[PDB]
Amino acid sequence: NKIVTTRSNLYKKYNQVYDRSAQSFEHVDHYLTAESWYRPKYILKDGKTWTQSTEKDFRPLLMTWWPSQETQRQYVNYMNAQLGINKTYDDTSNQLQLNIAAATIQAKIEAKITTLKNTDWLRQTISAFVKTQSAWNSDSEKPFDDHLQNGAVLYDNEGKLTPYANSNYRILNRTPTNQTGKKDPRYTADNTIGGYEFLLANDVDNSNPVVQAEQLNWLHFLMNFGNIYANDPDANFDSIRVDAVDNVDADLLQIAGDYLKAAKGIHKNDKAANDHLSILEAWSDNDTPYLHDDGDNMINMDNKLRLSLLFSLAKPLNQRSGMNPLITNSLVNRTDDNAETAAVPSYSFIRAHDSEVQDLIRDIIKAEINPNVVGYSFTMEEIKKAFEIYNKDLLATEKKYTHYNTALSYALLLTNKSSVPRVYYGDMFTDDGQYMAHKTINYEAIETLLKARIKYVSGGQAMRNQQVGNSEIITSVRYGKGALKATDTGDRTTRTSGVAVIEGNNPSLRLKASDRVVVNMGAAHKNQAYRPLLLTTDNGIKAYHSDQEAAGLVRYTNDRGELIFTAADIKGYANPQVSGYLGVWVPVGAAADQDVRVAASTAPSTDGKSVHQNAALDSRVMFEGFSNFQAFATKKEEYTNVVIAKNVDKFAEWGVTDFEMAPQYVSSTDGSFLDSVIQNGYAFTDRYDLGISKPNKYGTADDLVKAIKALHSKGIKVMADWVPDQMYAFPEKEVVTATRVDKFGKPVEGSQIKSVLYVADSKSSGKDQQAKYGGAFLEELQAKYPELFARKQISTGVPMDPSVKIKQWSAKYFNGTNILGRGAGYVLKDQATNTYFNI
Ligand SMILES: NC(=O)c1ccccc1NC(=O)c1cc2cc([N+](=O)[O-])ccc2s1
Ligand SMILES: [Ca+2]
Repeated sequence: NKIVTTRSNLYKKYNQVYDRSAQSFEHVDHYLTAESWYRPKYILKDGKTWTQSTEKDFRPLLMTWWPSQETQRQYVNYMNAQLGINKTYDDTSNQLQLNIAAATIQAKIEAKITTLKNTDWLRQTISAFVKTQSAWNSDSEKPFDDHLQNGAVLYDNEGKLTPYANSNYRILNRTPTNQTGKKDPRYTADNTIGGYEFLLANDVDNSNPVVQAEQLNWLHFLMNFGNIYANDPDANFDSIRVDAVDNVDADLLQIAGDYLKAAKGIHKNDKAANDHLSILEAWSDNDTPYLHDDGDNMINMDNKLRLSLLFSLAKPLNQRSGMNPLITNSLVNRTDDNAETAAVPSYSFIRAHDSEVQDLIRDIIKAEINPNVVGYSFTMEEIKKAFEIYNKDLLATEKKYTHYNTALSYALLLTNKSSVPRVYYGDMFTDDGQYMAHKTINYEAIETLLKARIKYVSGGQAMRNQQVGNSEIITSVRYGKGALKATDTGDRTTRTSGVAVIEGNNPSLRLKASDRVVVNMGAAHKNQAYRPLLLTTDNGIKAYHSDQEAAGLVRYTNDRGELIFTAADIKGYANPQVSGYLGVWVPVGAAADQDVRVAASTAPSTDGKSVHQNAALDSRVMFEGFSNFQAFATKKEEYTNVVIAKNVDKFAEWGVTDFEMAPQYVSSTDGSFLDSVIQNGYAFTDRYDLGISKPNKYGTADDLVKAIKALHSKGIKVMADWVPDQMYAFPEKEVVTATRVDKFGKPVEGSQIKSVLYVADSKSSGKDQQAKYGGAFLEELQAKYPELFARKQISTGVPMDPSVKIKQWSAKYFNGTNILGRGAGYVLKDQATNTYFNI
């Protein structure tokens, strides 16, 4: 427990600690660290004159004390090299010699403190020395593992030396697959446990009922952000994206779903459901059947269709698969999709802010810049270096790193039945640079598809796979509004709606002279003029924005309703936009204002599901409205949210019904991960700081409020990114009992970190937005919706615990943290007793 200095400093009556007070030491939970400073009784002012300590005369403990005589020697050699004392001390040095060396070092340290009138240089120098000792750096945290940040440490549930960090929970890996602690026997598509607990930074223990209640509190805050912050009911987020589903306790999915039902009534009818359409980012193939059984309170991605698009269209030519998966490899087999309501709702995409963007930057970095890059922990310089290669590759016909056939992918996504398409910002605008400043070469094609989707895309779907010539094509037909089956004759609006997409994925595609591609348009489209919407050209894609813009290319269906194409129409191409073939055709003569979308019904839902993949849901479009690699704004007019408010008419014109905004939390700046480098909003210290204490990357809190209001002014719903997995860069240190683990929480054998003291950054200020809003709504929520707090959650068997409000985050609310490079012995012991110092 408890004086420190004795037979290692021959100055001890002057250098010993001022008093036996805690305020004399820079401690962490009354423990001492290698970097701790303290107030001695006297300071050898200017290295000359012993003076009494001036209450603000703190000095490094390593100036006067050392854990071992080996460490004293290392310190002496290091500080000699730092202070211009050309004299090292070798393995045989005696204690007397080291003490006199340390006294000389102290004298010249105090001389330099007076000379520079600052002690910063000495903070830096002592830190740098400390990081040379294997017990105080990564060497004792090794071996590294496939954790994204090389390793993690799990806080012990019962630590006698740190009882304030104890917990009865920290139940790990309770993914949807593994929510009960055993693999769910219902779901067999993913043989694994369907995720893992430790992803990034400080891992929130979402098995803690108090933390669960605080996650509900935060969810309520986001869904009432307008009301709460700006006292404006038109500035609320309408929906959520559930982040990192496979790395958090799946109880949150019930908590969120219950809330959406209790507070917004999404289970009552489709109008309520589609007004708060919320999504998961859940990567396991079990998560979609799990979510369907849970009640379709949210929708997951169609990962199968995403993979089908990626490998059939986007991959390099020699790595490209056959085309038939595009029809059959997706939640919905689109061979003949004639259902009024699909079995399972989903959203579909080809790229996201992370998926197939930062992966490509990593590919580029590992291939031409830094082959040792760890996960996605890029440096800004690596990113800007990789972006020149990336941007040059985007424009090439032969691409080594970037996607082929973007427009073909979007032609399928934006005409497919039975899924909500999600358009990625970085496929219409550049992934880097200022928001909406520079269009991609595919902007025109994608915009044309969005507007044509509003005007033409409705009805049943038919997909066909035809072997022609040396290769293959696929056709995708939508029959038109009101025609679910090919035999439906339709009315006047059916006649002028529907669409045909013809695609190939092989630039060598050549049809035989005798080859015919017979595309059945449906019984509403006999003897009808059709005109192109999109056509592949030698250099790219020609888009047609009107019936007159295509006057000369009209063709006709026969009396059986079939368009027929020959080698004269279809062949392979190879240009920056197409590797294969794209043709999109629409019927001639749709009124300029034709709109085949349908609004959600208010009729009562009766199947026990909240979200239904019907024509009303199919009429929606999701827009992921940000890029990880957006440039930082240079002026207020370039702020993301300001631009969004100014350009909301464009999103209305594209049919965007759901704007998925970037997470709006003020980013941390530690740079320990991609998110902490480009500051997208996923690395944060304050869950409630939505540009309040300082602008986020996208503007001020007021800019956010105005962007939400502008989006609502067009009937567009807005989605908040709910990120309960982790938090970064806490400002206050804490001492925990910790064990080195893999990303599943399994202890690493032979690690010196095994039920030992470790210094984390895991306490928030207590003076931030969390301190203001934390738990502030739990009384309102329990009053309105008592059944939310009556539910016995699956992973824990007990309800949420709102009896405690989290005003300051602390290690007891976290599973653990990524390894911090502080070592296994950062907390100082008395060498004789082998006991940790506690003041
Ligand atoms: N870094 C993240 O955004 C993240 C977030 C939550 C959970 C895991 C994450 N990791 C991934 O992005 C992965 C993609 C895939 C894709 C598949 N699959 O297609 O089957 C399987 C495993 C992974 S992990
Ligand atoms: Ca986690």
